[PDB]
Amino acid sequence: ANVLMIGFPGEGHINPSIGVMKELKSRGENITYYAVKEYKEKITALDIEFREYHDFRGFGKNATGDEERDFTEMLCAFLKACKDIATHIYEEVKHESYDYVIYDHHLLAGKVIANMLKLPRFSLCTTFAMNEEFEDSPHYESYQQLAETLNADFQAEIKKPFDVFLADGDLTIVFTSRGFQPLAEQFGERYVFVGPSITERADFPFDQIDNENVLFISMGTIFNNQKQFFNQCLEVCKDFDGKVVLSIGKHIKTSELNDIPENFIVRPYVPQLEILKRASLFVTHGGMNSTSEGLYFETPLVVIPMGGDQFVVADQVEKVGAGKVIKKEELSESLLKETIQEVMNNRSYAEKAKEIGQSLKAAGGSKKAADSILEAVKQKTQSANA
Amino acid sequence: ANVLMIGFPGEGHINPSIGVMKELKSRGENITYYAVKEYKEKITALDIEFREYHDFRFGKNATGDEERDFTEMLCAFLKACKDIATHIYEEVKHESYDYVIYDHHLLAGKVIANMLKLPRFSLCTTFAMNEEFAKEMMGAYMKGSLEDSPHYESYQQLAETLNADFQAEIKKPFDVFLADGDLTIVFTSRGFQPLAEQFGERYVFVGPSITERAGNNDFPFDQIDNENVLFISMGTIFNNQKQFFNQCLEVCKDFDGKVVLSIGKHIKTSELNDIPENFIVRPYVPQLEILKRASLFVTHGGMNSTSEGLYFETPLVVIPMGGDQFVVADQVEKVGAGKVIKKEELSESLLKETIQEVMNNRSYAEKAKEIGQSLKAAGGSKKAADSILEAVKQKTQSANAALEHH
Ligand SMILES: O=c1ccn([C@@H]2O[C@H](COP(=O)(O)OP(=O)(O)O)[C@@H](O)[C@H]2O)c(=O)[nH]1
Ligand SMILES: O=c1ccn([C@@H]2O[C@H](COP(=O)(O)OP(=O)(O)O)[C@@H](O)[C@H]2O)c(=O)[nH]1
Repeated sequence: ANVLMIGFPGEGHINPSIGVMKELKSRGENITYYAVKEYKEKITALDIEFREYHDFRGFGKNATGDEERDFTEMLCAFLKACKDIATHIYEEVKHESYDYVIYDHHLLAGKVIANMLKLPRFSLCTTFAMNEEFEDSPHYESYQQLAETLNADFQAEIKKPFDVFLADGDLTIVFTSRGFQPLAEQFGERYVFVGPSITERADFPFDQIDNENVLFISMGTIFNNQKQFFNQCLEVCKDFDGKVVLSIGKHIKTSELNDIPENFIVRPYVPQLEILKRASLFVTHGGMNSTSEGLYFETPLVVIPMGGDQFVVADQVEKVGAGKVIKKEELSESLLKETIQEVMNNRSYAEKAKEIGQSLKAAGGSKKAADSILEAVKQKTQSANA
Repeated sequence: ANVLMIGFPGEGHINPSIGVMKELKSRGENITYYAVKEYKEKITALDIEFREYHDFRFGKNATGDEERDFTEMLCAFLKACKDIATHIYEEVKHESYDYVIYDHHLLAGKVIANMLKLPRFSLCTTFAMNEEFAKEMMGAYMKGSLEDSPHYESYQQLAETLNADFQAEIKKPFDVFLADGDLTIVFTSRGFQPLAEQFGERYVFVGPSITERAGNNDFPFDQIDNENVLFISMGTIFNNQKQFFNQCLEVCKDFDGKVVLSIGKHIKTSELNDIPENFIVRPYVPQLEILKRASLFVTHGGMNSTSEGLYFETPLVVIPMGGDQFVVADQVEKVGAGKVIKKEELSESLLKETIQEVMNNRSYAEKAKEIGQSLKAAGGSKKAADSILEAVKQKTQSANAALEHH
């Protein structure tokens, strides 16, 4: 069948989609993937057609997490971006032949396009599953009028501001297991909890970490403007008996940091899945992808949440006993060292990380995702005839 | 397409806009240009429609010794932002515009844009300013705490009103004087810009905007055309400088060539000391035509004057008086294109010695040519129109496509 995929502008959204697109292609699907130019190479590597839409970020990069955020302003930028992307894509696809639509769950545009084409549609949810459980500013005026335009014309059914990034499809594919999800039992059969979507991705000196203990540190791809934290890591981990792989993001130069201790390997970006296979501990911001990848590879965590859903993922890691949280406000050299030591020392963390990892692996990954979608498309094509 | 342009009340804001408007008109844009009456004739000579707003200026006949308060300036601009947007919306509300262009330092241009819900582009006639840059400029004009500022509560009340009633979207004091559009056209090169790497692609660095201006032949060019020419100007604001003009008359009376001295529109040449026989003294000159012909420029370090002199590869002596002149003076000294005199060290002897050091000097001449090439290389008025027109294309195509879907 002919599939229209619309992604979200972030590496945490694109990465899990790759395994699903790979699986669908192998099972006969012919895929057109819309995304921002930044992530083009990740899609062209599957030999899938890439098409561009305008990158409405600019924020989504070089964040401290200390920034002034107007929820309602952010919502306006999102809703304006939705209208623009839906208008752009529909104009290109309106006379093309697609059997169904896949889209990133946080890009309302994808649901709008599926409504415009009147096709079956499937959302890919890279956060926890979210329902209602989980706005009177200088930008509030536009918000309400954007939402009205989208509701009237683009069948967006935006009731609450929370609806704006919770665009459920016919199924919502969730890249966790019911074993990790907060309030898992509130989510019905249309939430397919497949756990992590893990496959080979698009240099790293692996010979330097072969037969070394590995401690991995990364604040992900957005909240990585963390010079003070990276300098604290250097003092905390210099006596680690092994190698410390530190990902510092694509903005801070290594030379802007204090002198790098001889046991560190510092890079802007690392093959994170390959590092985690070798890692005995992961110091993470609690991004859902980084957290779920770490637990998938049975790595205990120290979570330093910066923003968005990281606070709810940090809370969940601590609740199930697979790691320990340090709030950014409580970060010191001493507490960071004591916390790293505790999570490596206390075998409880590694055992719980293994248990969650088994649950995440048992959920079936990109294969279960692609199988559920195809089965749902077979069933609509069948119940149609009936 | 139909363009609404909203200018800032100062010659340094109007002048670079001239080249952009000419480029857009010559690609068949129809432009309406709001400004103060003072600049009418610069705008009407483009054969675009000039329209008035009230001159709320403070911004003329200054010495640079006047103490100014940041919070006070905020409140001046917020009050005038409210008056200008009210007046302009009343006049344009029945008209059909495709997009807005406005001076980066006029919040009213952004207010009018989101009030017509149109795409918008800001023209930045200073260096590009991010929060860090904006805080050092604001810092110069703050004595104590925000709380204890006479105008603080007044700033908060104006800002509430402008958000509630003028969809002004002010979040930090900087929103009032740094009103980024969909793009921000900056009239400098990344080469001359401090912290250039910190500005993303929505900042379009076009260098200077240089074209023939209205009143361009008013001057006796025949008298300077084949002579060594020394040009002196303290710009259009910080030109209340009788004592400095007197020092120039003395210091340059032996100059082997012509001295063109612009004294501004407030001090009568009759109030100065005797004018030497090699001087042409005028309240205002066609400054681009003078710099074409100048061997040296003694400037206050205004962004436009400095960037216009460097464009024509003129080495500089810079005597910064206020505002962004200290940071443009530091940039001139950093690129080796001129020498700075601090106003506190200004003497007849130090003025003579500095002019003598820069005149004919290979080092300043080579460094002035090198930065002038950085400035000319950024693409000017033409690159400014290309970038704006591209953005209007996509926003128009998007709007009209959405209409067709409806
Ligand atoms: O050096 C790096 C840093 C990050 N990532 C990947 O980037 C994604 C980050 O997503 P996450 O949800 O953890 O956080 P975000 O960057 O969205 O905050 C994950 O798939 C990581 O494996 C990686 O491959 N290499
Ligand atoms: O006799 C004069 C004096 C000034 N200007 C123009 O006025 C502007 C002054 O701007 P600047 O940013 O240099 O200084 P300000 O006057 O804003 O301090 C520049 O475009 C000059 O070319 C001019 O044409 N003739």
